[PDB]
Amino acid sequence: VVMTQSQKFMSTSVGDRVSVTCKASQNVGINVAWYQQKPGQSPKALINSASYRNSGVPDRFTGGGSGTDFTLTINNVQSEDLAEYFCQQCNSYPLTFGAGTKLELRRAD
Amino acid sequence: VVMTQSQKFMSTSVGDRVSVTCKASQNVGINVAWYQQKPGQSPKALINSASYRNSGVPDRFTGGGSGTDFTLTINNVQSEDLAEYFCQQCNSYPLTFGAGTKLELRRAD
Amino acid sequence: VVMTQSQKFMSTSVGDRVSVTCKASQNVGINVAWYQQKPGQSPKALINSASYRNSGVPDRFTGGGSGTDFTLTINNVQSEDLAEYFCQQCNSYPLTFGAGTKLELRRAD
Amino acid sequence: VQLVESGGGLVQPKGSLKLSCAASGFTFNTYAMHWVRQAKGLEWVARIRTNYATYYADSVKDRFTISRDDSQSMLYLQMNNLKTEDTAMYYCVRQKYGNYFDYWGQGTTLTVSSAK
Amino acid sequence: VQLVESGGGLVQPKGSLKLSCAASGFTFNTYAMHWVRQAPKGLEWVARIRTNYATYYADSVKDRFTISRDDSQSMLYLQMNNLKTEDTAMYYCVRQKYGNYFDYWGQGTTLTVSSAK
Amino acid sequence: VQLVESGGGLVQPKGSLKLSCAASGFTFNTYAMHWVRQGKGLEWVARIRTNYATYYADSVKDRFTISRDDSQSMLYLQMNNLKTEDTAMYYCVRQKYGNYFDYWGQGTTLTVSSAK
Amino acid sequence: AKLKASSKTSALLSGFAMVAMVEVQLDHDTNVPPGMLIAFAICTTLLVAVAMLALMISTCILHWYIETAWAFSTLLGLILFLLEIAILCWVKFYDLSPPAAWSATVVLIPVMIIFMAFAIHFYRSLV
Amino acid sequence: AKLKASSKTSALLSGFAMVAMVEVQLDHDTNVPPGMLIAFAICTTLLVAVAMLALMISTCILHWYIETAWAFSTLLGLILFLLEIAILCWVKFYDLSPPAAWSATVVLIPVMIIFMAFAIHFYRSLV
Amino acid sequence: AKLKASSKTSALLSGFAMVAMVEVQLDHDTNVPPGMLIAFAICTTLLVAVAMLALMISTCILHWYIETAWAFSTLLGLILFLLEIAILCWVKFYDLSPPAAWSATVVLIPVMIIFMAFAIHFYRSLV
Amino acid sequence: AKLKASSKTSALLSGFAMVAMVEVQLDHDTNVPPGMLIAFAICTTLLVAVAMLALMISTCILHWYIETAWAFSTLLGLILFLLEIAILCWVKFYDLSPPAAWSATVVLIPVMIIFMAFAIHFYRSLV
Amino acid sequence: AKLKASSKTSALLSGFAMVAMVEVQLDHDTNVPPGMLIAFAICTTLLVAVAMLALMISTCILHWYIETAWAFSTLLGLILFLLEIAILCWVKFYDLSPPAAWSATVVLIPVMIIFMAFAIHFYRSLV
Amino acid sequence: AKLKASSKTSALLSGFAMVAMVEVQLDHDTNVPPGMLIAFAICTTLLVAVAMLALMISTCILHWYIETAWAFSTLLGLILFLLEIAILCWVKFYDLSPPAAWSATVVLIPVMIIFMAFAIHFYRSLV
Ligand SMILES: [Ca+2]
Repeated sequence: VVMTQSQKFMSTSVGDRVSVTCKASQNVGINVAWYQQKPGQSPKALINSASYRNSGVPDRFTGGGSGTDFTLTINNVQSEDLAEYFCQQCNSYPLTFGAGTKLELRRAD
Repeated sequence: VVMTQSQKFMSTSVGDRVSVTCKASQNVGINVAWYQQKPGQSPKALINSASYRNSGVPDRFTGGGSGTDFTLTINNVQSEDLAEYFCQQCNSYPLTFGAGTKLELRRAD
Repeated sequence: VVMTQSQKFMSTSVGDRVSVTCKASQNVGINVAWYQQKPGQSPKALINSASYRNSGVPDRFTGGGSGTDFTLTINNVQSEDLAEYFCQQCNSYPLTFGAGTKLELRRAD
Repeated sequence: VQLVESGGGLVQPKGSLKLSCAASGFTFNTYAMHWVRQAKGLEWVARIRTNYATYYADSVKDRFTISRDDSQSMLYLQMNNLKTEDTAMYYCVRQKYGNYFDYWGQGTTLTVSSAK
Repeated sequence: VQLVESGGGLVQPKGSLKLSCAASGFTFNTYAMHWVRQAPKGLEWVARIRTNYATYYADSVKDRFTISRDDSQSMLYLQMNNLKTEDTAMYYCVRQKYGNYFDYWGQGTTLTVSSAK
Repeated sequence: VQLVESGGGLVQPKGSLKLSCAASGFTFNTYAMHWVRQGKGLEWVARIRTNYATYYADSVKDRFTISRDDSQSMLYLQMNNLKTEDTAMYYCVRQKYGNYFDYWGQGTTLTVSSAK
Repeated sequence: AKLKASSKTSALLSGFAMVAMVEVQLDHDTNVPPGMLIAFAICTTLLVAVAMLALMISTCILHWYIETAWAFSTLLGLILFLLEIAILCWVKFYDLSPPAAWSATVVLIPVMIIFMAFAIHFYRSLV
Repeated sequence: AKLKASSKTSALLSGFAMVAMVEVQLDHDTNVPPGMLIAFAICTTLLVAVAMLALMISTCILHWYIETAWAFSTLLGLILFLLEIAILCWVKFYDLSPPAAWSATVVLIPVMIIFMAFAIHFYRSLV
Repeated sequence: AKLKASSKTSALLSGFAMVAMVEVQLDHDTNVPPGMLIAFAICTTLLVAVAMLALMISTCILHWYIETAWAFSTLLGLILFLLEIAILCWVKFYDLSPPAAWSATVVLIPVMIIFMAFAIHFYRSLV
Repeated sequence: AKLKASSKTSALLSGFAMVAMVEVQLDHDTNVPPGMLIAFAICTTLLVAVAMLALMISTCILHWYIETAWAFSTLLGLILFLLEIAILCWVKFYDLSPPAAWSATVVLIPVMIIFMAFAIHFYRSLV
Repeated sequence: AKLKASSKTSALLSGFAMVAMVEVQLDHDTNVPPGMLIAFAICTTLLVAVAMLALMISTCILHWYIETAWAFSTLLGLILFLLEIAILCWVKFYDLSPPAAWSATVVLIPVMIIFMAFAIHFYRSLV
Repeated sequence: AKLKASSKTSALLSGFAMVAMVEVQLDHDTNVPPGMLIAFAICTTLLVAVAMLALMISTCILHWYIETAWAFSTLLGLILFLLEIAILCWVKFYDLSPPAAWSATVVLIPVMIIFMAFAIHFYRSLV
C-alpha cells in the first residue's frame, strides 16, 4: 500500500476552510489515521479510523472518505495551525505514511 | 488545627491507671490517632479513629473523646510502658501532632 | 524416604521395550515423578504423579505402580533415547532422588 | 510490611540531599505515602497519593519534593536549600484511608550544620 | 502516559547501537509498541513488537534492526547494526491501540550515521 | 518460560558466594522455587515458598540461604563455609503443586577446591 | 389489571440494569467524555427509580390519568433500558474501538425513533 | 393476605443489595468521605434488618396494628432500598466523576420526597 | 394470549445477552477483527431493541396483523439470540483457539439455516 | 401448610448467603481477627445446613413438636442471615474503616435483641 | 404435554452452561490440549443450540416422530450438560492437578455409559 | 407427582454447585492437600451426575421401584450438595485459617450423620 499527496503546500488564508487530500492506492477501507506535526515536535494523533477525532482535538478537523481516497478539511482554519499533516494506512504491515503536506499561508507580498 | 498537651510528665506508679489528654483546638470529630514512641525507636500506632485500638496492641489502652477533646487512659499501667505518647489530628492537611507527653514514674527518693 | 535402583545400566537394543524400576522404601502413594537427563543437559520432567505424562513427551513412556514400587517402561525404545532416568518421591521434604540409571545399548562386539 | 529508608548524614547549609525509602510487604501502587520528621516534637513533612497528587507542609512547600517509583517500589524526597533548623530524623510512613499512619519506617538522621 | 527515549548521536558507518525507550503512565504489558523513524520530513515505519511476544520489521531493515521489550523493567529497546549513511533520522517510540494507529508518540532521538568529527 | 542462573566458578574451602537466577516467562509471585544440585546423582538442596517460608536439605541447613526478589523476579541462594564435597552443578527450578519439577534452569558449575 | 405484569417487567429490567452497572470495570485512563458517565448514572438511577415508583403506585391502590401514567412508566422503563444498553456498550468499547460504539449507536437510532414516536403520540393524546 | 408477596419481594431486594455490597471494590487511596462508608454500612444493615423483620412478621401469621406494621415495614424497606441504591451509585462513581454521583443524588431526590411524604401520612394514621 | 409468556422469555433472554456483553474482557492487543466487534455491538443492541419492541407490543394489548407481528418479533428475537451466542463464543475463544470459534460457527450453522427458512416461510405468509 | 413458604424463604436466603460467600475477595494481609473468619464460615455453613434440613423435613412428610421445630428453623434461618450480613460487612470493611464496621454492628444490635427476645419467648414456651 | 417441562429444563441447563462458560478465566500458559478447548466450545454451543431448537419446535406447534425427537432433544441436553461439566472441571484443574481431572473423568464414565445405553436403546427403537 | 418439583430443585442445586466450582481461584503454592482437590472434583461431578439422573428419571414418567429410586436420587443429591458445600468452604478458607475449615467440618458433621442414618433407613427398606 502506498499513499500519494496531491499538493505539498496548501496556500491558505486565516479562518478559511482548507482541504488536504490523501489518495491511497489499494482498497484500505476506513483504516486510515491522520497525524499533525508542528515543526520540530512529535506528531500528535488527529484522526483515527478516518472519521473519529481523537480525545484532545479541536473540532475544526473533519476527516472523511473510504476505500482508496480520504480527505481532511479544516473550516475556520486557525493561524497557529500552520504545520504538517500526514496520512497513514492502518490495514497491513508495513504501515506506510504519506509524503506529508504542510499548511502554508497567503499574506501580503 | 493545633493540639495542646496539658502535662508533659505524667508522674505515675506501676499498675495504676494513668490519663493523658489531648485538647485539640477546632472541631475535628473522631479523626484523631494516638502513637506511642519508646525512647529511640519509630513510634507505633496505638489508636486509630480515637476509639479503636490497632491490631497488635495490649488492651490496657482505651482512648475516648470527640470533637475538640480526647483522652487516652491506661488502667493497670505496666512498667515497660514508660515512653512518649503523641496525638495527631487526621482531618485536614497539614496533619499536625501534639507536643507529646512522656509516661514518667514515681518511686523512692 | 529413600529410593533404590535395581540396575544402573539397562542393556537394551533398539525398538525393544525396556523397564526401569524404582523401589521406594516407605509408603509414598502415587507422588512419584520421573525425570530424563540426556548427558550434559538439564533433566526434563517425563512423568508426574507416577502415571500422567507431561505435556511435550512422546508416548512410548508409560509409568505405573503405587505405594512403595514404581516402574517406567518404554515400548518401541528409540535410539536417541539413550540417557539417564531418575525417580523422585514428591511426598515429604526432603524430596529425594533415586541413584539414577542410564539407558544403555547392546550392539556388535 | 517493612519500610527502610537511608539518606545522608551531615550536610552543609543551603545544600541539598535526596532520601529514599524502600517498601517491601504490600502493594505500593495502592497506598498513599508520607514523610514525617522529628527534630521529640514530631512534625509532618509531606504526602504523595500513589492521580499522583503531592501535598507539602506549612513550611517547606518550596524546598522539598516527593517522588514515587511504583515499579521500583521506592519513595524519594529531595530537599534543597536546607537550613540549620532542618536537623531531624525522617520516617517514611504509609497512610490507610484515615489520614493516620500505621507502618512507620526506621528513621534517617539528617544533621545540617557547618562543622567537621 | 509519557514516553522518553535516548539513543546516541553521531556514529560511524557499519556501526551499531541500541536505543532505549522508557514508558511510564500505562500498563506496558498490554500494549503493542512501535519504533517509527523520520529522516531530515517523510515519516517512515521501522518496527513493531507485540508485548505471544512476536515482532515485525520494516520492508527494508529486516536484517539490521531488532527490538525487545522488558515488561518488568518496562522499557522498549531497538538494537541496530551495519548502519548506512541513509539511516540518519529521528526515532520516536510509540504505542498502538487496536487500530494499528499510534496515539502516544515519544520525543525523538537523533541518530546520525556519518564519517566525520 | 526461561530460567537462567549464573554463579561463580572455582573458590576456596570455607569460602562463600551467592548464586542468582533470572526467571522470565511466567508469574514469579505465584510459584514456589527450588535449588537442586548435582556421584552424578541429582540431590535436592533448598526450597522457598514464594508466606515467604523456606526449607533446606538434610545436610546444609546451616550454610545455605534462599531469597526471592519477586519484583526483580530473581532467585538468590547464598552459601557459606563451602567444602571440597560441594563441587556440583546448581539448577534453579520451579515447582507446580505436586512438589515435582518441570522447568529447570541451565546449570551453574561451582567447584570448591584449593588448587590452581 | 395489566399493572402487575408491567410492574414485573419493569422490576426485572431495572434489576438487570443494576446488576450490569455494579459489575463494570472502569479506569482513570478512560477516554469517555464525562458526559457519558453522567448519562450512565442518570439512566441507571432513573430506571430503578421509575421501576420502584411504578411498583409502589401499583401495589398501593383522574384515576384513568393514573393508569395512563402507569403505561407511561412502563414505556419509559423500556426506553431507558434501551438507552442504558447504548451507553453501556459505548462506555465498554470506546477505549478499544470507537467505530464499534458509533455503529451500535447509529443502528439503535431508528428503533429509538419508533419508540419515541409512539411515546410522543401518547403524549399528544395525554388527556 | 398480601403478606407472602411482600415477604418474597422484600427478601429478594434485601439480598440483592447485600450481594451488591459484596461486589464493591475500594482502595486505601479513595476520595470518598469516611461518613459515606459509615452511611453505606448503616443503610445496608438496616435494609437487611427491616426485610428480616418483615419476613418474621409474615411468619407470625388487635390484628389491625399487626397489618399496619407489616405494611409500614414494606414501605421502609422500599425507602432503604432506594437510599441504598443512591449510596451505591455514589460510592461506585465518586472515584472518577463527583458530578455523576451528585447527579444521581439529585435524580433520586424527588421520589425520595414523595415516599417520605407518603411514609409520614401512613405513620400519622398509624395509631 | 401467548403474549405474556413471549414477553417474559424475550426480556429474560435480552437481559441475559446484555450481562453477557457486560462480562467480556478484551485488550488493545486482541487478534479479533474490528468487524467482529462491530457485529457484536450491532447484534447485541438489535437483540435488545427487538425484545423491547416485543414487550411494547405485548403492552399494546386488523388484530391478525398485530398477532403476526408479535410472533415474528419473538422469532427474530430467537434468531438474534442464537447469532449473539455464536458471536460471544467467537470473541471469547478467538484469542486462544481460532479453530474453536470456527467450530462453534459451523455447529450453529444448521439450526440457523432451519430458523432462517422458518422465518422466510412465516414472512412470506405475513401479509 | 406454611412449611412450603417457610422452606422457600429459607432456601432463597441460604442461596443468597452462599452466592455472597463464594464471591468474597480476601487477602493474607487482612486485619480481621481469625475468630471473624471462623464465625463467617460457621454462620454460612449453619445457614445452608439449616435450610437443607428444613427442606428435607418438610418434603419428607410429638408431631406438633416437629411443626414447632420447623418454625424454629425458619426463625433461626432469619437470625443467621442477619448475623451473616453483620459478619460480611465486618470482614468487608475492617481493613478500610473499622468505625464503619462497628457502627453497622451497634445499629444491628437492637433488632437482633428483638429477634432473640421472640426466640427466647418461644423457647421458654417450647413444649 | 411434557414438552413444556422438558423445554423449561433444557433452557435452565443451557443457561447454566452459558453463565459458566462466560465466567471462565483462561491463560496463554494453559496446558490443556487444544482439543479440550474445541470440545468445550462445541459442547456449550451444541447445548444452547439444542435447547433453543427444542423451545422453538415445542412452542411453534410423522408427528409421533417429532415427539420422539423432542424426547431425544431432552436426553441429549442432559448428556451434553454432563459432558460440559466434565470438560469444565478438566479445563479448570488440568493446570493444577491432572489426577483430579482424570479421577473426575473416570468416575463419571459409568453414569455416562448408563445414559448412552438408554439413548442407544431408544435409537435402536427409533421408529 | 412430586417428581417435577424434585427435578427443578435438584437441577437448580446442581448448577448452583457447578458455578460455585467455576468461581474457585487457587494457586500453585496452595496448602490444601491434593486429596482435597480430588475429593472436590469427584464430589462436584457426582452431584451433577446424580441430579441429571434424577432429571432423566423424572422424564421417564413395578412403578414402586421407580418411585423409590427417584426419592433416593433426590436424597443422595441432598447428601452430595451438603458435602460439596463443606468441601467448598474448606478449600475457600484453608489458605488462611485451618481452624475455620475444621470448624465448618465439625458444624456440618451432625446433619450429615442425620442424613446418612436417614439414607440407610430408606435404603434398607428399598427392596
Ligand atoms: Ca464476577
